[PDB]
Amino acid sequence: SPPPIRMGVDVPDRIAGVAYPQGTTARRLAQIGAVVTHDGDTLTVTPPSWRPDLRQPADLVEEVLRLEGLEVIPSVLPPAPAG
Amino acid sequence: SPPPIRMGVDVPDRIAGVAYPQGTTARRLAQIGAVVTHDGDTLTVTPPSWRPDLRQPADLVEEVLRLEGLEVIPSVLPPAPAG
Ligand SMILES: [Mg+2]
Ligand SMILES: [Mg+2]
Ligand SMILES: [Mg+2]
Repeated sequence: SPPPIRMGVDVPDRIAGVAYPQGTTARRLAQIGAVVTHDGDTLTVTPPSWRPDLRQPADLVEEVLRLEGLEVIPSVLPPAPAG
Repeated sequence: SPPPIRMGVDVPDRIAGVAYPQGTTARRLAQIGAVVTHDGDTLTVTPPSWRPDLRQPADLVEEVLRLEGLEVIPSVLPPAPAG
C-alpha cells in the first residue's frame, strides 16, 4: 500500500463549491478501495495498491468529485481585482 | 428646531470607512449645535434652528466627516463584478 494521506473531511466540499451529504467523502474513498479512518475532523486515507496515482489530498478530491458528478458544481463568477 | 433625526452611532464610521474613537459622532454633532440623546446604538439628533439643511442621517454624516477631516479616509479599490 502507498503511504497514508491526511485530509480534512470537508476539503472536497471546498474545492467543489458543494455541500455534500455527511459521509460522502469517506464512502466514496472506501468504494475505490482505500481504508479510511476518521480522527476528529481529519481523515486518514490509505489508498489501495492498484492506485499509485493517489498520493496527495488533491488526488483524493478528484475521486470524490468525479463519482458524485461534476454536474452538481454550480457556476459562480469570481470577482477579479481591478486590472 | 427641525424635527429630530434617528441614526445609528456607527453610521458615520460605516460611510467613512474609518473607526472613529468612541463618542466622536455625539461630540461633533453637539459642536454644530444639535441636542444628542443616546439609547443603546441609536442616537436621536435634534439639529439647531440655524441648520434647516440637516434633515436625514446622511446630513449628520457630512458634519462628522468634514470636521474630522476627509484625509483620514483610506483608499480601498472596490471589486466590481465581471463586466
Ligand atoms: Mg487523479
Ligand atoms: Mg496528480
Ligand atoms: Mg450637508
